Amino acid sequence: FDPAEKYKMDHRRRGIALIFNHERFFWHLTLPERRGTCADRDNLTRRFSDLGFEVKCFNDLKAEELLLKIHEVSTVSHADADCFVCVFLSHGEGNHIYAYDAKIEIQTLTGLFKGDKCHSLVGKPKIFIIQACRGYTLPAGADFLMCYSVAEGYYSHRETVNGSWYIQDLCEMLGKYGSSLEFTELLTLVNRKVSQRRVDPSAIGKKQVPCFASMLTKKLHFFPKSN
Amino acid sequence: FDPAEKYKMDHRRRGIALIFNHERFFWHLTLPERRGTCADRDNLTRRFSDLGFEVKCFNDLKAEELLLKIHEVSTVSHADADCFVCVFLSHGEGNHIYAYDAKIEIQTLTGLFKGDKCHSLVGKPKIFIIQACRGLPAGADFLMCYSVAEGYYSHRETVNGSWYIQDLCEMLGKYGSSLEFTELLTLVNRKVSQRRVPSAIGKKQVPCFASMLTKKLHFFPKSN
Repeated sequence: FDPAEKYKMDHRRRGIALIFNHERFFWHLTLPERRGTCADRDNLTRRFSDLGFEVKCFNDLKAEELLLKIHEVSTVSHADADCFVCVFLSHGEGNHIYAYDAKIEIQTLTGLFKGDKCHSLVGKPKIFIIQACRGYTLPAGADFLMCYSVAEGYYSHRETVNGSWYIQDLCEMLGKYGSSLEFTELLTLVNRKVSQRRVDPSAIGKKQVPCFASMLTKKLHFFPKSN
Repeated sequence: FDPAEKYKMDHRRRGIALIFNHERFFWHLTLPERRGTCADRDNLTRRFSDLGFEVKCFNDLKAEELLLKIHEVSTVSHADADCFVCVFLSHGEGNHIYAYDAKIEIQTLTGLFKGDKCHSLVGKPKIFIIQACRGLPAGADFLMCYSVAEGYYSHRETVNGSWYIQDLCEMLGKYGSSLEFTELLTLVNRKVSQRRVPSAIGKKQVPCFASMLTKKLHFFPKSN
């Protein structure tokens, strides 16, 4: 038995990074919100591409080719891939319908990738990064890693023109440390950075604390892919 | 900014490790269950004591003096301590009342140690290890470790204890004083999920931990 066992990350491809933007049922689209969202998406696209991932982005605005894209990752073979990432982006304060729709969408997404339904990821890291939204975040399975921008209590800073604290901080760590540090050590750095930030704003003293929940059974590294 | 930053674990004392046994409302104390429970309690007492902790055990059978012991950790100062550990032990299948009671108890225990209520643990690791039972919000520097998942599958108690507790304690004993604590928990995920039972029972158990820690955590031998 080996305390330093890590996932085999020597497949032909890194795998897919699905970036899912939750937009339907949102209509307060102020400019900070719209500009922050695309920034977060762009920032994540670059960081994950640089880690070898094949990035696919889509949103839920059109309720017909969403299922397409959905079904479409459902049936994709991951035989030749190291792992799978899914990022769920949403806007900070939403109405109850927008928030309730997120919960169903996350429950659906995670359900698709359970060992029970995706044999080609059995034994491989299934990583979900969830930007939670305020108006059922209980998902799992072996080798899942669930990252949350904020824990169930809590306070999250609003979107800005440059994106959200959690996404910016995550991407900063990915770019600087992604290809070298163990992934959960990296997410721990993200806990610290985010929770250290602060808001003329009108609620001070407040902190956003991110959380990650690991059912991983080995260490996880994203060393540069090939030799 | 330092990728290797770790919690300062150089206080006078390691801190308290509270071992809480959820017993009330359980029916059907079979011998496996009763012997498993004390084994898990003994196993954890030795492992935590060896890591410097001041171990306190109690249960909910009685305790009018439960609140005593409760209030009593509530008001203890942890100024001279590195951290705080609470382990919540329960029996593997229980009735709905027993299970519902475990939820309230866990909500209450965790509630007590929030930065909002325990100033002397602010910025220190607050670690809850929960053996979940069948019929989650914490705070900065909380680490919640779960014998199982959500609802799922968990192996029943044996004479020697539960798989999760045995495997935890084995890792603690061998690696507790050297490895980063979430690395150790990851090893526990593997060990438990690799075990196999038989009747209707062909699956796994997969444990989970959820971290709001902001730094690496080690339990190196405290230098006396």
